[PDB]
Order: sequence, then C-alpha cells, then structure tokens
Amino acid sequence: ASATRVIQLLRNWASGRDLQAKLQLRYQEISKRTQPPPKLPVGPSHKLSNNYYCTRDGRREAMPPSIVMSSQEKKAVTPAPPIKRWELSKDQPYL
Amino acid sequence: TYKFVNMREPSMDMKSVTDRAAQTLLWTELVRGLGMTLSYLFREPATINYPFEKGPLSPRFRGEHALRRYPSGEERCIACKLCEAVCPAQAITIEAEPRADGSRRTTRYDIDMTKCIYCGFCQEACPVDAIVEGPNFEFSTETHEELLYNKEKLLNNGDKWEAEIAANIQADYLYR
Amino acid sequence: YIRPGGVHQDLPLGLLDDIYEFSKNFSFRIDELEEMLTNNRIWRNRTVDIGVVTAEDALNYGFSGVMLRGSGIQWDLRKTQPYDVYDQVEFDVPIGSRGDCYDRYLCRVEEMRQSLRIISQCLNKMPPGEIKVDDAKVSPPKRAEMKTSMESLIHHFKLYTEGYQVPPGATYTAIEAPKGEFGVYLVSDGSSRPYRCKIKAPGFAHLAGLDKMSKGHMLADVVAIIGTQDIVFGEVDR
Amino acid sequence: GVRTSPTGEKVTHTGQAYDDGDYRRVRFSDRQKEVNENFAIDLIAEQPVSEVGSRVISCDGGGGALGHPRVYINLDKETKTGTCGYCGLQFRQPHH
Amino acid sequence: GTSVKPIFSRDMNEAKRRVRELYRAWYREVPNTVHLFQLDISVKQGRDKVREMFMKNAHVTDPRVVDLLVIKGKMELEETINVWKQRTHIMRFFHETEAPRPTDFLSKFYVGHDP
Amino acid sequence: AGLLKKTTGLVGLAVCETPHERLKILYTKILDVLGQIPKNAAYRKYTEQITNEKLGMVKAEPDVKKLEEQLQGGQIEEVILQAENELSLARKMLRWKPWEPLVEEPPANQWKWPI
Amino acid sequence: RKCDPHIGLLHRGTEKLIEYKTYLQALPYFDRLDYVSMMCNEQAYSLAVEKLLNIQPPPR
Amino acid sequence: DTRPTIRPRNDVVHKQLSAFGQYVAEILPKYVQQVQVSCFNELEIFIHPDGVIPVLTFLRDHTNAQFKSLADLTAVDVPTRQNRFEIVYNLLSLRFNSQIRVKTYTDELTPIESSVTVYKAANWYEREIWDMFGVFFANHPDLRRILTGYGFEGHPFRKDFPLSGYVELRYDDEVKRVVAEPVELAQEFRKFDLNSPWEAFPAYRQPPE
Amino acid sequence: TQDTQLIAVDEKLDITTLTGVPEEHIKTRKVRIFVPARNNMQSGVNNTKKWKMEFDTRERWENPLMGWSSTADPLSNLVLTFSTKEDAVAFAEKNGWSFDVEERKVPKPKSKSYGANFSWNKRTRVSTK
Amino acid sequence: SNLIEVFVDGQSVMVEPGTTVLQACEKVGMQIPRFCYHERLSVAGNCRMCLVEIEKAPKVVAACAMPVMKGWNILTNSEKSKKAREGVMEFLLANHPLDCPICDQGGECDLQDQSMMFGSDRSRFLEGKRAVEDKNIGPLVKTIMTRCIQCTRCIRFASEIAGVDDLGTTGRGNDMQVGTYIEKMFMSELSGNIIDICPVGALTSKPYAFTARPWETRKTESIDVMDAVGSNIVVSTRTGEVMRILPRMHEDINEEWISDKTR
Ligand code: SF4
Ligand code: SF4
Ligand code: SF4
Ligand code: SF4
Ligand code: FES
Ligand SMILES: [K+]
Ligand SMILES: [Zn+2]
Repeated sequence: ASATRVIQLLRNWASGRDLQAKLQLRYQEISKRTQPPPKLPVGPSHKLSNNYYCTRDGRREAMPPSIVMSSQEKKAVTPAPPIKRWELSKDQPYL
Repeated sequence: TYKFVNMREPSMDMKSVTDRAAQTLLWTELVRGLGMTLSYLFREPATINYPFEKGPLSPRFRGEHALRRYPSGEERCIACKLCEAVCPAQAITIEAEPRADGSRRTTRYDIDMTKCIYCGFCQEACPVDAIVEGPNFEFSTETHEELLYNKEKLLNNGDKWEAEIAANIQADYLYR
Repeated sequence: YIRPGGVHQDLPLGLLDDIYEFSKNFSFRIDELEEMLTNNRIWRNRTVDIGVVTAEDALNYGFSGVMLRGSGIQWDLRKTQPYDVYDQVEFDVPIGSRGDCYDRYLCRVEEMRQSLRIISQCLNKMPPGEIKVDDAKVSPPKRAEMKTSMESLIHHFKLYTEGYQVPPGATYTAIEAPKGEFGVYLVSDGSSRPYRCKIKAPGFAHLAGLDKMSKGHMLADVVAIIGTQDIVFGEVDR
Repeated sequence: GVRTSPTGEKVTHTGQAYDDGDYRRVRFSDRQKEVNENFAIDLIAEQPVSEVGSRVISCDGGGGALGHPRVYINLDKETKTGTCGYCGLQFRQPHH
Repeated sequence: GTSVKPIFSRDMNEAKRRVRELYRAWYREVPNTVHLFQLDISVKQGRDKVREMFMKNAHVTDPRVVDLLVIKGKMELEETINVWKQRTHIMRFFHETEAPRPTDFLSKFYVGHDP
Repeated sequence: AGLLKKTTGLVGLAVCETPHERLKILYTKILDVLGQIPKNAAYRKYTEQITNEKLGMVKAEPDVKKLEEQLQGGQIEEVILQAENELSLARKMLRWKPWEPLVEEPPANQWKWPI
Repeated sequence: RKCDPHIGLLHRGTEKLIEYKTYLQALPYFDRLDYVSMMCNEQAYSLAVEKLLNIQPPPR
Repeated sequence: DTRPTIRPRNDVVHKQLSAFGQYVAEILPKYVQQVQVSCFNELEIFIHPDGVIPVLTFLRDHTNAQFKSLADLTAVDVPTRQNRFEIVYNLLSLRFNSQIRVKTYTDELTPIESSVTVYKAANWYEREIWDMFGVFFANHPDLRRILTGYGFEGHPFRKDFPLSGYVELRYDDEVKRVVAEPVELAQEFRKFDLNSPWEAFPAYRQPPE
Repeated sequence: TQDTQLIAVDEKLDITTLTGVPEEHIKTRKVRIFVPARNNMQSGVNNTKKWKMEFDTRERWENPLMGWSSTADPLSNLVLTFSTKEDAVAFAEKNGWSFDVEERKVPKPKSKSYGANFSWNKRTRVSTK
Repeated sequence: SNLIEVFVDGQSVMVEPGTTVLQACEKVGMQIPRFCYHERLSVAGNCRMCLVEIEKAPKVVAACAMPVMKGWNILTNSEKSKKAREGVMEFLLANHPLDCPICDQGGECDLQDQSMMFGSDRSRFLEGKRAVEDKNIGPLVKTIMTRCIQCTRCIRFASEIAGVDDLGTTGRGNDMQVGTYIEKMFMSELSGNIIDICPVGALTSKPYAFTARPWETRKTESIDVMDAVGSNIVVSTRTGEVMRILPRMHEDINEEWISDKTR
C-alpha cells in the first residue's frame, strides 16, 4: 500500500500497469463486518383482502397436456421462425 | 450480439513483420512474462498465519452443530422431529418420551456428524431454534466414534458455544 | 442458496458493495492472466491447432458451451432462449474461428469480461423485493410468521415433512452452465418426490467426444484435450 | 443434579447408566463419560411461578421472534397451574 | 401376446450354439487371465467355476433371456482379456472371504431366525 | 456476391465459389426424388409446397447476400449443406415407407401419466 | 489411435437417491454434482421445478 | 396479469409448436402414436419402438425442422406397464431454438436399434442405459459398463433395486485385497411414508376406473 | 405389419436370470400385494388407489453403538406402486418372486339419512349433535 | 330403475334416491373436504367444509346433508365453492392453538393436510386467541381440548356406537367446551377408537404420546388375538419395535374399530 515508493515504481514498471490503482487485497474498502439492523420488505400477497389463494394457485392452474392427435392446401409450419443472425458487437467487433 | 475472439490478421508491412521477427528472434513476449511475475514478487503476500488469524466469516456460517436452551436453562428441543424428516442424509435420529415432569422432550438426539452435509436445513426446520450449527470448524478427531455425536455431546456444545450462537442468531433472525 | 421459488435467505447489507469492490479489481487480474498467457509462444504453440473439431461433428456430438462457440456456432442459451432475467441484460458471446483449444481458451477469457459487465449491470440495477415467492405452499414462511401466524406454522410443518407436491409432468430444462449446457429431465409422480430426474451433464457429452478431439495428436496433448474438453469427474461420472 | 452409578460413571438426564456386567462399558474406560452437568429437569423449577392476572396468556418464550411460537395457555384449572408446552414456565393466576 | 422379437437368436439350437461358442471362448481364456493377473488359483478350479455358473442359469427356456445372457458373458470376457478388471474383481467371483452359511434347517435354526 | 468469403465463420464446411447453380442442382434433384413419391403421402404435399418456392428465390435473385436475407438459413454455404441432407432425407424415407398407417395402438394403456 | 476413456471412477447413485429424497432434500445434490461450480447447478434444478409448479420467482 | 406468483403462460409458442405437432404427425403416420404439447410449451412425440432411426433421421435433416443436437436419452422404468422401460430422446433445434421429445416403450427383452447412426453423440448415453437400466440396444459397436463398477451384477436404476444394492466392499487382510460381501448397513435407510392421504390438485384426477 | 421375426413364444416371461436378485432373495423373499388401507387417523382416501410390492420383515437388531437398528436385508424399503393387480402379479414371476395377493377392500355402501336422526318410534333418533 | 341421474362437474353419474353429495361425488373418485362427517357415523354437517356451490344455485349447499335430485351437476371446482372452503377453513384455523410441533397429529392431521390443499397461505387473524381447560378422562387418552374444532365427532361416536353418554358439548357462544363437565372417565371397551375419530390432536393416545411421528412408521397388517373376532389391525413399527396398534378396514367383521385391550 506499506510498500514504499521505490518498490512501487519497480512493480509498476515491471508489470507496465498501475497496480496501486487497485490491489488484489483489501486494506480498508470493505463493509464494516457488523451491520445495522435491516427491515425486510413485503410481497404481493401480504394483504387481508381479495388475496384468496384459490385465484392465485399456480399449482392448480396447470391443466393436463392438451391432446393434439390421437391414433384412437394446408400450409407448412415451422416450430419457430428461423433465428435472426446476430450482429458484430458494436462494442468491439474483432479482437 | 456476438464478438469474434480470433479474426485479427497480421499486417504484412515492414513495420509489423519487423515487430514479429523481433518478437521471436529476441524473445520479448516471454520477457514480458518475466516482468509480470517480477512485479508480483515485489508485492505483499496474502497469506494469513494460522491459527494466529484466520479468514473472515459471516454470521450465517454453518459448522459444528449444538443444541441450545432457553434463558431458564430449559432445553429448546420439543422432539417435533422436523429436523430428522428434512435431514437430507438422514443424520438425525431422535426418540421422544413422556418426561416425568410433563414437558415430554427427546430421549435420544444423535447427529451422525460424518453423514451430515452442513446444509443448514436442520436449523431452519426447527420451530424453536433448538438445533443450530456453531461457527466452530476445528473439531477434527482421530476416531470415527468421536464424530458420531449424541444428545449429551450436543448439549455440551450448546453450553460451550453459547456466546456465538446467541450473537449470530441475534444478527440473523431478521434476515431469515 | 437457490431454491424452487427464489433464494431462501436475503442479501446481507453491504454485500453488493464488496461485489462492486471485487468486480472493479477483477478485470485488472484477468489482464494479468492474459498478459502472461495470451501471447506466450510456448503456451500458444502447445494450444494452437492441437485438438480441433469441426462445426458439424461438434454439434452432432451434442457439444455445448465453449466448444460450439469455439468452433464458431452462434448458439448460447442465455441469448437464444433467455431464462430467468437474462433477457434484460447486455453482453456478447465470444465465439471464434478455427475451433482449436486456443480459441476455446480465448472464448473463456472473453466470457470473463463479458461476464463482468453482467454483474456491473446487475448490482447497478438490483431491484427491491422479496427474496422468495409469496406462495407459502412452495416457499416456507418467514421465521417471524412461523412463530406468530398458524398457517405459517402448518405450511412450514408440511413443507418440512413432505413438502410441496409437484404436479405430474416431464420437462427437460437446460441453462447456460458456466462450463456448458446443464439440464435436468425431471418426471413428477404427482407426489412430494421426483419420480426420476436425469441430469444433462455438459461434460458427459464433452468427454464422449474425447476420441474425436484426440485423434492423431501426440500423447502429451491428451491432458490438454481434457483441459479444454473441461471434464469434471463430478458430473461425467454422474 | 446428577448421581454417580455404582460402576463409577454418571447417569444422564434420560436415566441412562450401564450395568456392571455389560461389556459396552469398555468404550468409557480409559476415557470419561460426557454428561451435561446442568439438567433441564431441575433447570425449569428454579423459575419463579409467574403470577399474571388474566384469563389467557400467550407465552412467546422471550426474545419475541427469537423464541418459540406463541401459545395461548389457559389459567382456569385452579388445582393445576398452567404451563407453556414449549417453555415449561409455570403461569398461574394468584389465588384466582 | 405370444409373438416376440428375437434378440439376436430365434431358435434355441443356435441360441445354445452361441452359448457353446462363449463356452468355447472362456475355456480358451481361463488360463491366460490367471497368468497375466499374477493370480493365486489354478487353471482347473476356474474351468469348473466357469462350468458351474453356466449351470446356475441352465434351467431357463426363453430364447431372448438367454440371448441377453450370452452377450452378458461376452460382457465379462472382454473385461478379463483387456485386463480392465483387477485382481479384486475376479477373485470376488472365487468367493473366498465370506463365511460359509448354514445349509440344513437345524443349522439355520441354531444361528438365527432368518428363513 | 462481391468478394468471395474468406471463411464462412464455422470450421469444417468451407465457402464454395459456385453457390447459385449448385444450390440449383440440389433443388432440382429433390424435385426429382419428389417425382416418384405418391401424391396421397403428406411428404409430397409439403415438399412441393416448400421446395418450389425456395427453388424460386434462387433464380429470382442472382446475388449471394440478397437471397440470404430471405432464405433465413444463415449463409448459403450451409443451406447447400442443408439441402444435401434434405436430399439425403428424401431418399431415406423412400425405403422407410412411412406413408402407411402405424403398426398398432399401444399395448393396453401403455401411455398416460400418472400411473 | 485409441481414445476410449474409462469413467465412473467417481460414480455415485445420484439419480437413484434423488428418487427417494423429496424435492427440498433433492436440492443439495446438484450443488455437489459439478465439483468445480456449485451455485449455477441450483439454477437448473430450481428452474425446472418452478416450471412444473407453474410458479415464477419474484423479480428480486 | 396482476398475479406475479404464477408462471406467465406463452400462448403463441403453444399454438405454433402445436401446429408443428400435427406436422410431424401427418408426414409420419406410420411411426407416431401420439403427439403431446404440455402447459410448459414443449412437445412430446410418442413413437413406436420400430422406427427410431428414421424418425430421428427425419427430425435431423428436415428443412422445416432441423431438430438435431441430441440432448440426452433416458428411461423411466415405469413398473406398472407391460413395457417397463420408456426410452426418451431429447433434441434441441438450433435454427428454431426449440426442443423436442420422442419417447418409446420397450420391454427388457426388446432391443432398441442403435441411434448412434443418427446422433453419434448417443454413443455414450445408451451405454449408461445398457447397464444402469438393462435394456440392450441392438446393432451397436460397443455397449459396456460405463457408470457402475467393474463386474457389477444387476441394473441399479431398475425400481426393484435397493439404494444400498446387494454388495458391500471392504479390505480383508488374509486375502490382502478388497473383497465384497452381502450388504449389511450400520444404519437402516429409514423410509418415509409421506404422501398426503387427501386429494391433491384436482386437475390431473384419474377418471373412475 | 411389424415384420422383425415376429415369432410366437409362449413360455412364461422369466427375466429372473438378468434382474440381479441373488439365489436366496429370489425364493425366500415372499412378497405381499395389497392396497394400503386408509390410515384411520385421516379421513382422506388418496392413498388407497394404487397397489404396492411390499415385502416381509427380517431381523432388526440393535447395533452395539448408540442404537442403530442395523439390518442385512436389502429388499426392505422397496415398495412399488401399481395401477392394478394383474400387472402386479405379472411383475411377480418375471423376476421369479412368490406372490401373496389380497383383494381391495372397497367400502360398502354408505346409505345415510339426516332426517333419520329425527324420528318418531325409530331407534335412530339421535340426541347428540 | 328408480335411481335418478345427476352430474358432477360434467360427467354424468347414476345415484341412489336420497343420495347425499358426499356419497354422490365419491363414485367418480372425489373426496369432498370434510371435518364433521364419518362414513359409518351419523351425519353432522357442522364443520361446513363439505360446502360446494353449483351453477343455477345462488347459495352453497351443505353437501353431506343435501338430498340430490335430477339435474344437479355439482360444480365441485367452482370458485365460489373454492372460496367457501377457504373461508370456512381459516375460520376453523383461527382459534386453533399453534401446537403442531407439539401435537402428535402432526404428519397425520386432517386439519394440516386439508389446509395444505384447500388452504390459504397466511392469516388475517390479528386478535387474541381462545383457550380451553384440559380434561382427563382416563390414563389411556390425552385430551388437549384447546385444539378441538367442535366437530362433535366424539359425542356421536360415544352415544351411537360406544353406547355411553360420558361426552357432551357445554357452553353457549364461541366457547362451546366439549367434555364431561363433572370429571369422569371413558369406560367404554371401544373407547380407544375415539382417538382415530378425532380429526385433530384434541384426543391422542396416552401410551404413544410423543414416542414417534407418523412419517417414520412402517405400517404392517395383522389381526387382533385378544378377541376371537380377529380384528384387522395396522401395526405401526419404527426402527425395529412396535409403537401403536391401529384398526384396519374390513367392514363386516370389525369395520375400522378395535377393542381398547388390543389398541
Ligand atoms: S445440516 Fe446436517 S444435521 Fe442438519 S439437516 Fe443437513 S445433514 Fe441433517
Ligand atoms: S431439534 Fe428442533 S426440529 Fe429437531 S426435534 Fe428438536 S425441536 Fe424438533
Ligand atoms: S391437531 Fe393438527 S393443526 Fe392442531 S396442533 Fe395438532 S397437528 Fe397442528
Ligand atoms: S374433541 Fe375431537 S372428536 Fe370431540 S368435538 Fe373436538 S375435535 Fe371433534
Ligand atoms: S362434512 Fe359437510 S359440514 Fe362437516
Ligand atoms: K385424534
Ligand atoms: Zn412459552
């Protein structure tokens, strides 16, 4: 941090990069280990009115698989439209 | 959005080929490798001294288990058997009995410490916060029998590790 | 930590700041990796054209993750079929030509950077809300609710004796695992236990092609092949 | 409060103590018997019997959320004294 | 119903013929495994050992089930020649460590209440 | 069209300098193999519907890029590969013969979940 | 010339014991599946189970 | 949709993939017995255990399908069925970013044509099934034990097989080698009868037999 | 229609050689086949609808240590779930396990009348609600 | 013949004259949620969980006491019936003491199972609860009367089957204590079955009290031997020992009840 200026300009030159800008280990940049007490939020069903679980029951909304054809001019349809080609990322195309 | 990782071509002008010939004939990218680790050599190490200081942990840490008790000293366990049902490796084996006073708590509580997986389901399963995992992790042994815990050993740890358990659960009961 | 219906515990206060601290310094470390590794002739020479699979052989072999992207296939589960919240995020998929292991090495490294932007947007755009679903039948209620309201106690009791009962079905859901495409084919009996859950281990398909990507090369390169085949015994051996 | 068994060991709160003829006592020899010195059976009695003037009392167990699920125990059986089934604390109305 | 799909073999004659060829192959392979595995058994006891597990399953009629059986024997012979199995795997077949069990009704009675 | 593509972007399949007439010759052959398929089969009822049109855009547009943006089959260096296996697929079902009705309904209630 | 790998040297009956543990108890297996990455496996198992449950997680 | 707990449905994919459902039915009526689309927007193509190679080759090379990149093949071992094993293929379409599932039925003595010709990815998935389930795959270059131990006897994921199996191993000094003995557990695997005796979700109720 | 050497074989299906059961668990392991009777605690019925493949009990001995009930029979926690009883037996002899079947105890009809509780000279006059 | 035709949410079902809805929808494989009706015990219709609404009927009908007639297509999964089941349950749930970890019915409780299927996910009860003095009617059954749901299943089982009147429901209002007023003891030779009849942990076996939990018992079937009847019993064992003797179902010999001696 500790390390004097002479060691610093050696490590900056040998690496060629300014390592003192950010270190691979933390001296004082962290959250204080103990934290002030929190207050957790609430959700979409912590109400007392019109929250009947019957009209929210995702388990009961699942119907059985829908029949299509049973062993017991029409167009040609693809399972999904062909995937459009992606573009060369505008950030940096090559590398 | 896709980004190429190798499509660059080397220019064939005299400057670039001079760079390439200079790169290989007298090694430079390899010397750059030397320079990088040399800077790493003249850098502080990140190696702590055990057991003089150890890596940081969190109040949610799950380690060696320990039953607890009420401020009265009365045990918290009520032998509701929730922990055994959820225990994914079936390391919990408990037997209840109508205790003579009438509180009717558990007779047996054996944690198979070498079968447990420290998943933390046991503590969240308990409705009275009876079974918790203490922040201890240096409880190794030389015997298999030592690892197989029991009600007495669990109670002893709760009597031993009590400052941490009370404080950690005090820093966490709002979270969970 | 990740459970059906969300994350069981909340984010501790100040956790995301340390994520920001590490992420800010993480990129600097990855350049140090590249500086030592990218242009090193010995590494490159030991990893260029050593082990190579073509587009159709790789894709027919059930390859995924880095290898399809390394071979040049424009496929990635996060972009093509964005699951969870991956639709609302910006990144790129580091694919490359040739298909040898050096580009696969380059594919992983650029994934590091293209990952780092995702966390940068994630902790910049962390929304406020509950950590788990508001459905007590699948999500155990809060501890305070358990010790106060009975239906919390009953639901937690039943959630921790047998748990929720998954309706019958059979879905193979796969995600862009860090090493490949990890999937689970889970059939549900209609009770509180899975009838059968088959794991699509990405390395299992990857190691199946070990013959194809180790054909002709010298013996010393096989360990490199598994190095770029990225086989962890945990999932290939199931 | 724990007594010593005739063999030389102690007795757990459950009432466990190996007989002399039992061969399993060898596990304890050259070692010691782990028994919690405090016993929950006698550690519930020194709590003073609470005197609360109400028909029904909810016993949270101390610490509010850091306790046990509240139980609205009843105080009308004069001969008996009400007790929380989780804590064991003995709640009684004074003289009713 | 009744009509079935033969595994590899339809008739019992050529089903037992493949058993015979497996029967031929293993008797040619009994001594070499003992030699290469640095084993502690003789060629003889292996031969009737091979014989006798041809016999524990000699009372089955279905051509399909025996045809899965013969490839299973093939499924063991190639592991032995390719030294894939270790010593501990083929002396497991030569059951040695396990204690002999009671055979007569009285010996079963004396040891325990296990029918 | 324009300058020839140095690399299609995928290893293995390589750029072919004659993309138009080559995609043409595949897409007349699949018409040819579509000649001897009975009309009652649904294979013909969809193949002639699709292959006639993606024959058409080949002759309609003589540029590589402009027909690519309507093919939606990536570059044409892989759709000729794609046409190849389609030409392969046409021949495969010639001897598969799937136009007949299925063999039999499943044994009892073989399907259906839960049990 | 031959590259047939001998595997199973780690094999555990993961799917078999998954068949006997409940879904909540089934979760820790995936954390243990890939011994290089832990948490991203939970994403796969969780995403499957919620899909069958017809339940979506909150945006948080 | 004011309800944020339910999984949001996706109708367009449902009908579109269902539209692809009868497509694969009409051109291949010889093979498909049943086409199913679930509430989770996935198709299951129920096929007879006779034309595995063609119907997979059909999905692999069709210009309107190109359903390839075999994900995995696995059985279910449904015991109360006259064909216990149910070999199930999974394919991941690249061009149309969709998933397909083709499932057969198969008894323990009815081989499956080796799908390695269609998907030579499947060279390893079936080897696991060969030993771990027991159903043998016909005309296949090599079907060895790839998951269980050497010389192991049985079929572990068969529903009749116990968790602990039949053998247990230890090191025995007189033989100076590891030996296998009949399995005897230190702790018995405590089973848990836990299914609710009350009626579950009424949607999938089995009709009165 | 399915010409793959479709040839009649009428011997009873016996896969006993390949399932993996040892020579003693194939014969000595007598297996019961009943429907789980409804648990009298619960009025719910949704467990009596299937069949099982429950086995008989073997020795449950207390281990020398803390009290594990160590067991040596592998076929203990392997109850099956079956739709009917003919497939149940069909499972029984393919692996060669002796069966012991039991007919489902379908409840007898439950003809009840609320008005019957309030009568004139009928004993069913109920004085408790 | 004289049988009349009705439907149950679609499918047509043939029913006896005088058929109640409970014994109408069970023909197709439905159990209407109930808490006060037993098959071989007289109708109560008090728990109000059997409630189901049909179309063209403005008001929900008590299913266990509803004589069905022609053209009654019971809308079992109708939302109003679903609302009725939810509200009625949470009304039972309100004054129930939070004793699930300390009640033996945990894991085999009718209240718990129903509240997981036809139940809400959180409570709207913000007031104080109700408590009842515990009784003691024999050192063979434990009576935690605070957990009672006032289903009156106990008083009917005693008066009609046991042939005794040591059980009753005293009070007026919410209180409605069920017990004996004057202290007594259940002397019935068939008193043990009242443990099986109670849907909640109000009545529980004293010898078994806190010895095992339901989800670990490996039930097995055998018969009584104390009596020559050979009453069919379910023997609940755990880790190599017998916990409880439960009565099996055999109808014409022992129905679902066993003697106190064999329990
Ligand atoms: S942490 Fe250990 S003791 Fe607790 S539930 Fe998990 S496996 Fe069981
Ligand atoms: S530790 Fe907790 S969960 Fe386990 S039995 Fe005791 S009270 Fe119940
Ligand atoms: S009777 Fe049921 S709801 Fe009441 S405490 Fe007991 S288990 Fe819980
Ligand atoms: S004590 Fe039991 S049987 Fe009697 S009314 Fe209460 S809940 Fe019903
Ligand atoms: S059963 Fe209909 S009200 Fe109790
Ligand atoms: K009861
Ligand atoms: Zn209390």
